[PDB]
Amino acid sequence: VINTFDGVADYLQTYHKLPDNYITKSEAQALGWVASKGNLADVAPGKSIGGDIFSNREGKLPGKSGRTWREADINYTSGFRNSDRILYSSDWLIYKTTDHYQTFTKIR
Repeated sequence: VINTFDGVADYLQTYHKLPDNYITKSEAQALGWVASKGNLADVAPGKSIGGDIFSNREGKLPGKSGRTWREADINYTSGFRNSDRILYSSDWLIYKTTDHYQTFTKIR
């Protein structure tokens, strides 16, 4: 299962899409994911949330015309989601956060 910062960052930049273990918030919800129950690994075994558009309303990540940002959970295996996310742009810039979107650092 590819869910580490280096593994997913290297997959995105080579394959230009997330690996097969990622499903969106909406897709997980439809499968029965209930965030306050921390049951993602029960209803969608082996999957992590990812692929959703990240608004970047706050302007923390660098903006550019035509640039859209998406997010994916990293280091997830079971229980409640954690605070680790990879942020990737349509032009393939890659950032990480480990503090639940408070701060980001570039990783590619």
